[PDB]
Parts: sequence; structure tokens; C-alpha cells
Amino acid sequence: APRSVDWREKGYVTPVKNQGQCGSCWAFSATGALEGQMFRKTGRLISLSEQNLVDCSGPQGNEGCNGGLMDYAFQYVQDNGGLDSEESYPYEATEESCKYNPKYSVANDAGFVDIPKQEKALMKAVATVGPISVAIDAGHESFLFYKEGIYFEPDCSSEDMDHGVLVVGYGFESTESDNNKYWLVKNSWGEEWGMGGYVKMAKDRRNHCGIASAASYPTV
Ligand SMILES: Cc1ccc(S(=O)(=O)N[C@@H](Cc2ccccc2)C(=O)CO)cc1
Ligand SMILES: *CC(=O)[C@H](Cc1ccccc1)NS(=O)(=O)c1ccc(C)cc1
Repeated sequence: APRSVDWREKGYVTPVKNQGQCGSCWAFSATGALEGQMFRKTGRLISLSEQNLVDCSGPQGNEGCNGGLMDYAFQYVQDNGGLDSEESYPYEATEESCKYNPKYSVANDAGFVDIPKQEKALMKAVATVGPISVAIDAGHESFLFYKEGIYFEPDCSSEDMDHGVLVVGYGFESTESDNNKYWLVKNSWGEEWGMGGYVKMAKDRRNHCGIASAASYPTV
């Protein structure tokens, strides 16, 4: 695998979005992964509707602003035969009745692939597939105030993740502790959080915060 990957340089990644006060992280992770795979197929980057997932993917097991799983969203796009664009079905940060309209659907998938719970396997998927949906333990003040550098939280759990996000690459930079490797992660808290909405999360530090315990991507 390469030592460094950044799919934003290849056109796979929309700008950072903001989920607001709705527990819809899982929807932003899923649209990020599907936005990348759709671009890989068609060469056109189109922002996808998180509200469409929040309002409509209940039958697959999602619970709107109360939580959900990226895999369930991928299952919805497959079952439903499509997913509306962000512009056609904009984000309201509140759960409402499903307003899906297939005339405005711009994405499809035929399932999803769950990545083995290994950072080595996650690296190979990021290097060969595109942005990857992952879940992390974001439940620490240190994560809220992250600003730069490689994020490392000693109290981070590798088993109880609460926050779905998107791995868009990985890389390295020299650090005091010589733990130099990171995952490049797109968050959904707007661009004022972190590094323009991104975080460099510790890579190859024993599945730090569980980043490799629930990684997946849709099949397009
Ligand atoms: C109290 C609470 C409220 C909402 C959520 S969440 O649904 O927004 N976050 C997801 C993230 C996730 C975790 C593992 C695998 C995929 C996605 C979950 O933890 C799902 O159970 C979690 C906790
Ligand atoms: C992933 C998501 O949408 C979360 C849902 C959540 C998770 C834990 C506790 C309350 C709500 N929303 S979030 O704003 O991304 C977030 C809030 C709090 C924590 C500890 C993590 C993430």
C-alpha cells in the first residue's frame, strides 16, 4: 500500500457538512462513502441527501435523529432503488416523513462490504476502494476540542463506538512520541471544528477509538 493516501485530491469527497443537533452522524458517514463510490463509477461528484436517509431508512433498522448504522443506509439505497441528491432533498436536522422522489435519485448501490476488524485490512481498503465509512469512540472532551496534530485519547474505547465518520485517507507526520501515522477523517460537525472539519486520528495504535471495528463501504 502507499504510505500516504488522500482521496480529496482525486475528487472523491464533497465539502464538510454539519449534522447540527440531530444524531444523524451515520447518515453523513454513509453519504460520504456513497459519494465516493459513485464518483469512482461515473466521474461525477454529487452531494447526497442525509435527510433522505434520516426520514426513509427506518425499515432497514435506522432511527433517524436517534441513531443508525451506515450498513443499514447502504441496505436502504439498495432496497429503495435510489437516493436523492442533497440539492433536491436538503438537510433539516430533524426527522420527518419520507419524501423520497425517484425522479431526483442520483445514487444506487447493490449492497455493502464489511471490512475485517483490523487496521491492516482498513488500510488496504482505503488504498484501493476510496473513502470508507467507520465508527469511532468520539465521547471525550479531547475530541470536541481537537484542533491539529494526531488525535490520541488514552481513555478511548476500541469496542464502544458512538460516532460514524469517514476515512478519506491516511498518512504520517513526525511527532514527539514517534507515533507518526494517522487516519485522515472527515467529520460532520462543520468546518469550524477540528482542522477544517477533519481530524488526523491515531493509526496503528491498537485500533485507537475503534476506527477499524465497524468499517464498511457500499458496492457500486
Ligand atoms: C446514545 C447514542 C445515540 C446515537 C448513536 S448513533 O447511532 O448516532 N451512533 C452509531 C455509530 C455506529 C456505531 C457502530 C457501528 C456503526 C455506527 C451507533 O452507536 C449505533 O448504535 C449512538 C449512541
Ligand atoms: C453519531 C451521532 O449522530 C451522535 C449521536 C450521539 C452519540 C452519543 C451521545 C449523544 C448523541 N451525535 S454527535 O453530535 O455526533 C455526538 C454527540 C456526543 C458524543 C459523545 C459523540 C457524538
